[PDB]
Amino acid sequence: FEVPVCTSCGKEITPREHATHFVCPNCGEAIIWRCESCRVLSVPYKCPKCGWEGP
Amino acid sequence: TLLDPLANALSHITNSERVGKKEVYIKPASKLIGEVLRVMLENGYIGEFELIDDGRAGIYRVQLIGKINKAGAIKPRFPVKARDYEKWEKRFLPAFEFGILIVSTSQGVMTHKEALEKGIGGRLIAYVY
Amino acid sequence: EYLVPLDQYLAAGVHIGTQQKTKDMKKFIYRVRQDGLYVLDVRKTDERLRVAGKFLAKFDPESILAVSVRLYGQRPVKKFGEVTGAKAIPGRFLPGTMTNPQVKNFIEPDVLIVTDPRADHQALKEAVEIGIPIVALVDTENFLSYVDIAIPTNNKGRKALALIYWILAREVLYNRKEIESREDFKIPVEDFEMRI
Amino acid sequence: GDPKRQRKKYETPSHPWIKERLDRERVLKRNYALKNKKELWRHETQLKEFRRRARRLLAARGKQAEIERQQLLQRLYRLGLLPADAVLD
Amino acid sequence: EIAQRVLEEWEPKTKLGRLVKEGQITDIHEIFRKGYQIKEPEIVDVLLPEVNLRENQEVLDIALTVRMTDSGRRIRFRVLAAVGNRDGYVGLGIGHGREVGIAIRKAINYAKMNIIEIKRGCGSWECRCRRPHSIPFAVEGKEGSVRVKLMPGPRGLGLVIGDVGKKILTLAGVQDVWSQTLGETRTTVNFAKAVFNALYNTNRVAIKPEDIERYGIVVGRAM
RNA sequence: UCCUGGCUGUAAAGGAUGCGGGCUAGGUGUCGGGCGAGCUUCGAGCUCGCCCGGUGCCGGAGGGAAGCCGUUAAGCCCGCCGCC
RNA sequence: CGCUAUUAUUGGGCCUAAAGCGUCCGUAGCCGGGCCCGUAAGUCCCUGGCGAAAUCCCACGGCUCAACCGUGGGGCUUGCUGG
Ligand SMILES: [Zn+2]
Ligand SMILES: [Zn+2]
Ligand SMILES: [Zn+2]
Repeated sequence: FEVPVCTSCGKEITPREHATHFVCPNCGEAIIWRCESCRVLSVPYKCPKCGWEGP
Repeated sequence: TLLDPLANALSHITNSERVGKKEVYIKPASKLIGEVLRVMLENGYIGEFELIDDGRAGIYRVQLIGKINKAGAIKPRFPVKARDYEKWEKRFLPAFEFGILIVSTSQGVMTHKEALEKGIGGRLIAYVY
Repeated sequence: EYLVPLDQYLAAGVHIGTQQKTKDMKKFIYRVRQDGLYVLDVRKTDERLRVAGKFLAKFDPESILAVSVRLYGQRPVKKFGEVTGAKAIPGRFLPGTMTNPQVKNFIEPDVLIVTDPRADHQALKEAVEIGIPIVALVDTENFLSYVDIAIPTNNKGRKALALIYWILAREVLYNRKEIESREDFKIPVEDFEMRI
Repeated sequence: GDPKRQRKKYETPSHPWIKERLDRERVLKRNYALKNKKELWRHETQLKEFRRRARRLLAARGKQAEIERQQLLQRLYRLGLLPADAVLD
Repeated sequence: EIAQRVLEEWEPKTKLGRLVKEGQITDIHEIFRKGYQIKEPEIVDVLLPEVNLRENQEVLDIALTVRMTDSGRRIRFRVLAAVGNRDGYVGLGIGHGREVGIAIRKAINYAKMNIIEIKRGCGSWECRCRRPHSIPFAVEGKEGSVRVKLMPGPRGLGLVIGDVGKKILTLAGVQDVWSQTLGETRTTVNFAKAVFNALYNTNRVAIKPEDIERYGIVVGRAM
């Protein structure tokens, strides 16, 4: 199978991380993956299709 | 004071990567740093490094992609022969082909794999993985 | 243009913040008054409200949870619930509603909405432990830690909170297509405000 | 300096009272009718020497290295432990 | 037999349990890298029936502890246990009680609830095979004063490590490994936890697609 | 115990934390200098924000046996001396 | 000898467990910003002359096999020296 990857950083998601995934709230066509470190530190993310530039 | 700028560049890259940055700036530039970044880009650890001109020296703008675990300079710059790379590999890297040892030779700066192909030795300066 | 007249925005007091600030908010901060008060801009509020409306409309209603510990935000959340089918917990958010199945009102939703990520911190910790996105209203003194979608607005005014939740509910219904035009939603904003 | 003495061709265990090893060696001794522990350890030492030579020769550069590799594999074939189409691994 | 027994003699209380019972989730790997919470050992009893055999339920340590009062001493029992499948899944747990059976039951349930995936490979300079008999690269772990470093080894070299690490790695499915340690290893709890975290840290290393074939990396079960 | 000219060279002489350089979120106070806005009884005056330098209290990630530290590190790197 | 990372180049510690000189100036020594030109002392490659034999590793052969002895290939001699 495939191992998901964070949208901000390019590191794999670990099997018991406090991560999240959600559908882009602008386009609705790309899945955003966020890891625990990026969520805590408030690292911004950018959709790979529309470029909504969210937190 | 400032003794070694390559070490500072690599430690800054390591920390910024650890905490999740997109771009990084390396203020005192140098041709060694340029060549090391060239090798890292060839082997796929970074992307799109650029040189900027302020009247003092060069600045290096580097983009990161999420592939570096640890990057560091080797001090002292040990000399190494063509038949002794395995020892330093086992000392600095975690697997038999995992990461690169950067070597300065009389033919230029390269990886130890290329240096072994050519059958030469030199000085150890940096490691990346 | 704006979803609601700028006069209405500014009379509610959405552009008004506190004296304290933060680095996470320099995105949304537009000006500094001469008394030390930091002022927000409303275009970003409008944009983020539209985006959040789309996002929430992409969810089944009853798997939506709203929270407000503050007194001035308890009735707006209850009306948001009554109007969108979502659940609302205004009072206290007993610790364990999302982590201890042995309690009576045990739930585990799909998304969370908080009025203030500091006052409502107990709920935000528990959501972090189950893996759901978080939508939060944030002021100038707020951090954006453990927040996936943010909405800049005053977070302490009864009228401002009422207006924001009114707009949110309206956009949710509009995107769910339970109404054909926005003007088909004439519920008075004065029904959201706290009763003195 | 000192001259060389002759050294044992077998090794002993590091700890003498481990239950797993005791059980294993007891079963082997009973099944193969071995007089004493010393025999087992002799054969185990033979095997360990083979394994160490393999580990050392694996991925090493030199004519002498490939010579030693072929010699090892042919000696094993002749002893009857591997077939003619066998690799160091 | 056991499948239907355990699946229909139990009513869940969480949405993950509901999904697992109705059948939207069938494989153990679909629960991990999403930020789910696991509150029911029946989930794992279903998606991994191998963690119910006594051959896979090693108890690692028992300790006695005391609380003093104006009357006397009140005794308590602490139990450290581990569970696992021998093909890439392992969990560790602790349990407190007034009797050994209570403690052991609670510990096994917590172990079931705390389970992780690991990666496996060869990694070593001296084997260079593509079979997942060891770990693919060196890793580090820590808990308390204990610092563990695991290194890949060749086939036939069995588990050069203390007994607790031997058991945990055997339950995780590793057969050959070298080790280096620092600190007070005579604390079973912290030694075990450090080995556990070292194993978990196989997923925190960034790899390139070539390395996967070069090292025979396997995530979870093989073939 | 004070004054004038010398000797002694010791203290929990303690931040119980050697010195230089680079990097890793910040918030809120106060001293000095500078810039910009506003008020002003027009004063070397008052309020607000920003840059540099000092000096405090909190605190996320991280570290640590813990107490605690946490851009004034007890974190990651480049150096030199002293000690166990 | 190892166990012992309780001598720590690899590879240890110095707020409170042993341990930062009371503070500063500076001699030897160690460590030293960026670019260009030259030299080739260190450094790397290639090749010549040396580093006795026995001892160490491997294969084949002779005493029943082996220990042992013989033939050949590598190593060791911590390195020196001519281009
Ligand atoms: Zn990330
Ligand atoms: Zn998008
Ligand atoms: Zn292998």
